[PDB]
Amino acid sequence: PLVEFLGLTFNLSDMLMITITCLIVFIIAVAATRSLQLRPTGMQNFMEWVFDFVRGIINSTMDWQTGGRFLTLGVTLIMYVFVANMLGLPFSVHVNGELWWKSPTADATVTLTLAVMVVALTHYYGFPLKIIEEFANTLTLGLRLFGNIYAGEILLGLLASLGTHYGAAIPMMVWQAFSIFVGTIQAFIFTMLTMVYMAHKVS
Amino acid sequence: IHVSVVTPDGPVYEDDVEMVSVKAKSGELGILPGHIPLVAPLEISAARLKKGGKTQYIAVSGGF
Amino acid sequence: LGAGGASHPMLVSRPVKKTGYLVITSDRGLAGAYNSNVLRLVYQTIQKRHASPDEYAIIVIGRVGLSFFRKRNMPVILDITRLPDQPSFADIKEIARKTVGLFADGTFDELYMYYNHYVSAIQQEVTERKLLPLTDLAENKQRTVYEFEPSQEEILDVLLPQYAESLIYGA
Amino acid sequence: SLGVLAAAIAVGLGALGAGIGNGLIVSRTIEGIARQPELRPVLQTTMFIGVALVEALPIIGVVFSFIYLGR
Amino acid sequence: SLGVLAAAIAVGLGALGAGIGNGLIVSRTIEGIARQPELRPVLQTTMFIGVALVEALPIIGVVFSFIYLGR
Amino acid sequence: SLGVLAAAIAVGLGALGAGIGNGLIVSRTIEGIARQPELRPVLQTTMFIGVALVEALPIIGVVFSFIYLGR
Amino acid sequence: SLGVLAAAIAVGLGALGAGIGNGLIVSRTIEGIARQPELRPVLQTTMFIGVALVEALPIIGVVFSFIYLGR
Amino acid sequence: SLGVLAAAIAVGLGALGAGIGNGLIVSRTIEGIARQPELRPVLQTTMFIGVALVEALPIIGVVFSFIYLGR
Amino acid sequence: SLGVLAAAIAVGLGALGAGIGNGLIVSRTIEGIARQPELRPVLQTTMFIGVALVEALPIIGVVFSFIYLGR
Amino acid sequence: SLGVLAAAIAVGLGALGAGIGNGLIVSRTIEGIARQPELRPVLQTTMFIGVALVEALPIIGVVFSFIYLGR
Amino acid sequence: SLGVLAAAIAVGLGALGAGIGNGLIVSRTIEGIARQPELRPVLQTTMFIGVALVEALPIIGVVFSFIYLGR
Amino acid sequence: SLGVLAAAIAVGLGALGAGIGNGLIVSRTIEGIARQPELRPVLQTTMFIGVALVEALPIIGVVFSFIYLGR
Amino acid sequence: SLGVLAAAIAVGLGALGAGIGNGLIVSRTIEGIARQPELRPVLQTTMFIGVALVEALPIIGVVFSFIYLGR
Amino acid sequence: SGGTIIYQLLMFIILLALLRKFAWQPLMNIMKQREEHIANEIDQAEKRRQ
Repeated sequence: PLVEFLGLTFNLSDMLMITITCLIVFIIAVAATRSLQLRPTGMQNFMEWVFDFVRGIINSTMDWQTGGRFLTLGVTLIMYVFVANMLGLPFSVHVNGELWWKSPTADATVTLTLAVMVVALTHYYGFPLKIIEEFANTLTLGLRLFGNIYAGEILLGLLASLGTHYGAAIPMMVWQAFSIFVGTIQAFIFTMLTMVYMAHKVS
Repeated sequence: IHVSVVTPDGPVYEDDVEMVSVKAKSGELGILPGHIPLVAPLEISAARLKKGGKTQYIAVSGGF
Repeated sequence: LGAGGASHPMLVSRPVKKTGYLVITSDRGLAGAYNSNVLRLVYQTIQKRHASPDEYAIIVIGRVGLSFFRKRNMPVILDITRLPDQPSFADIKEIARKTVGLFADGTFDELYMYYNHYVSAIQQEVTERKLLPLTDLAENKQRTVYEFEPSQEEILDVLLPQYAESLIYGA
Repeated sequence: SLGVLAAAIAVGLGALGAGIGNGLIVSRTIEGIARQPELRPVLQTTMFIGVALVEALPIIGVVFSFIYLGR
Repeated sequence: SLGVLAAAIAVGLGALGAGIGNGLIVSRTIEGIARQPELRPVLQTTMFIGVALVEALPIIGVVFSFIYLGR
Repeated sequence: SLGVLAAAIAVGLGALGAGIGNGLIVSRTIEGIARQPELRPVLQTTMFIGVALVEALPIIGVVFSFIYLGR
Repeated sequence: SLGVLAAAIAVGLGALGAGIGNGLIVSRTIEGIARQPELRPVLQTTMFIGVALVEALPIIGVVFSFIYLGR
Repeated sequence: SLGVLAAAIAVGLGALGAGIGNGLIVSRTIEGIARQPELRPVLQTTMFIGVALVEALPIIGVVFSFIYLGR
Repeated sequence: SLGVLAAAIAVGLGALGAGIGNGLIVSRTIEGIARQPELRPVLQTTMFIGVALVEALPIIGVVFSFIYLGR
Repeated sequence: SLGVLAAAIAVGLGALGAGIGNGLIVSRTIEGIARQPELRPVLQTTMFIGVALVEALPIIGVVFSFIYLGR
Repeated sequence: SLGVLAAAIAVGLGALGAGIGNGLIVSRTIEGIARQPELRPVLQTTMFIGVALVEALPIIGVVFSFIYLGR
Repeated sequence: SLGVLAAAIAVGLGALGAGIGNGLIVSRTIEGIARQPELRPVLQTTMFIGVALVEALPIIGVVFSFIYLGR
Repeated sequence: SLGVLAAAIAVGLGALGAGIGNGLIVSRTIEGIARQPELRPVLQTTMFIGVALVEALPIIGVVFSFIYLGR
Repeated sequence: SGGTIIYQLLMFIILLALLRKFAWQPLMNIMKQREEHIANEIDQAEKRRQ
């Protein structure tokens, strides 16, 4: 399970998982936003429910006039992190090489650069103790999502090997239901703490 | 020392009883002399005056 | 009056969007200037400072005040009548708990009492006593600290309606 | 040889801290909904928010314990 | 050599964390049902949800203890 | 060698966790039965299932200490 | 060689757990009989079944520390 | 050679558990004294049997510590 | 060799301290928004600055843990 | 040999237990004086006999620490 | 050569103490702003000077850990 | 040699126990003179005798740490 | 040799005890000035003499840590 | 080929089957509650206009 990199500069498998999660998020977004309907049904009501959910979170943290801009960053951020956490659970394939296609959030560099991208955005829209608190909250957000996905990934993998090598269906079943629970809770706390620091720096 | 049960209509039962065990809305209570100043809203139940050798039940509605 | 205690809605004065009125008249006539003085002072204090029928609500006690405010087309939201000559506590208790619970819904935001104060047999002074919020309060020249058995808040939630009912029954 | 019990004390102290923090949070949530049932959805919401926040920093100790077992 | 000691202190600190957290949440739910007895099913269902969410990290400590025992 | 020290530290930490957790549960349920003594069977069944959880995770801790002593 | 130190940490941690548990139980029952004085026999019977209930696992930890001292 | 360390930590953990348990029971039995004076004999009898309960295991610990030092 | 165990106790004690601190803060803000639910933002911002403090000292501890690991 | 740190860890755990127990009981005597300052003699005499009870087992531990240091 | 273990236990115990102290202070101050809101600035300043004290002793602990690892 | 470790440990656990006990006694006397300020001198003087009582034995541990450092 | 981690366990346990006791004192003084604000200078002066009284013994633990490190 | 892939994918499928027997009734009722709520909100306005 080594870091398989075709190029010396960057991990190849992480780029593959970023591309596949971007395409699956984009196609579920355009499948939920096919046509305009004033009476919501099907999946457009689901997309509007996620949209008003993100909006509600923004309304909890800040005034609606200040935080109205962030709604379309926040909904793609929660859906992106949501699908990025749930991709690691079904397949997690092992090839004759090092490793291929685990999940993007299990990579520490992916989650830490997504967290520092979040904080770069909330510095863009917006004394040593304040800046060390800033670097502290960046790295604890990135390490939060990275750890709480990567431990479950390793455990699921361990369970998979224990089952295949030699009766053990329900422990990994209970853990895998708990892991999609961890995925949706981590996506929600990630976008909510994103909006908290956005509200803290805007107003 | 002594208990005094009053009503807006008029006082009902004033005696010399050293033990009362009226039920408050949190739960049971027990009062002997030398007790701390304590305040309890009483539930709709009976107060037990059991210090004169035999118990004496007195009901409260509203209650305090 | 001790350890704060102003967190309850019946101590602190909320902003005023309405005003309740508890008017105490008689069921029967042949009293000379009893009902005339009470209903005149209530009509003056209502028409002086509101100028809108939606900004007040009136709770009458007595058929004379009820007929007064139905001749003058005013709301008589709580309207019990037919009291005995020496009234007990239960018949005023049910309208008193309805009055306090109608304050606690956020409707009245304050209310007043209007009644004739019996001094000695010939005057019968008209009083305007503010029922609640309980801002006007005074300690009994010496105080002992209390232990609150559930908490302070539940004791206030039980006690302050009973104090309002006792004020209403005394008036 | 020493990295094994290094990883073990790391995951053990993480489990201890997360257990105490989760116990404090969840116990206060259920006594709060015992005080009144009308706010149990918002108290369960902030319950899971709190459980994530106290189970977050021990699991970075867990994955760092795996790093310690790696070296 | 040190793997069995590692395994044992890992499962022991997991047991300590789960015991303290479960003791807190169960104690507050029984004083909650002692305070208001008509809230017993809601209180004990949220208590079992709390048992799961305080024993999340000790249970993973147990299987990582088996990893530590295996090495 | 280290296996007996492992088994004993597992039993010791499980005993300490069970002691603190069950002490919290039993203490709050006897003060709850001191408040409202008509709720004796409900409080006793809930303290028994809570104690069953708080004991039963150190129970598997103790049998894991037995298989640590075997190794 | 390490079996005596094993039995020692086992008996010591079981003693600390039993001490905190019995302290919680007897402390809350002494404030409980301080509140409602006529509930003393029910509170004492539930207190003693709680004390035996919380020292159940420390005494079996002691009698397992004996065979830890042997092995 | 480590039997002296074994006996010493057994006595120390017994003293720490006995100190916490006696601190809890004496502390809120004097709270029970301070709330009402008239129940001083029954509060003190339940106090001293609680002292016996929280000290008994500790006493066993120090006797077994002398057995451990003899080993 | 011992730098691995040094980094491990550093991250473990930091995780334990951050877990207990975050558990206390979020516990009492649960009961704060349960007593007075209209004070949710003024409780929430002070909650998050407390979380920032009680994590930020174990965060610089776990930042130092890697230079403990290297040596 | 290591009997010196044996004696010292006995002194240390006895000091920790005596400190926590004495702190609890004298703190709640202050709380009881604050509730009712006219029973200061009975509260202080029950305080000092509780201090004797909490202090007794660490003093026994420290004289055994003297017998442990020599060996 | 044990200076890395020295500095790491120093940073870890300082982080644990600062975490528990900051958790207590921040938790009671959000309960203070929860029971009454109108002097949140009065509460916050004394909260921050308490945080300053309970971290300023582990800050000099961390600096002393730096000069421990230097030796 | 290892007597330095002995003395430091005694000093450290004496400081920890004295810190927790002094924190309990001073914190509860803050609450005590906060609720009834007209009583302040008598309860702060019995607070000071409680302070001397809770830190009597850690000073004895400091003296014994001088003895252990001498050995 | 081991004097550096002797110095460090002294500083670490002193910092942990100072953190817990100081957190208790500051938390009770802010809830005291929260429930009645007019006694802020009195409560802060007795809080500062209390925290000086607590951290008196960890500071002499730090200078004893200095003479342990010099050893 | 590895053995873990089809094993955990098969149990993910049977977990979705259990979650289908357990979970299609709540969230479809939540979506139907939202749809009926917004239809009644849309409906009142059209009636109010008429």
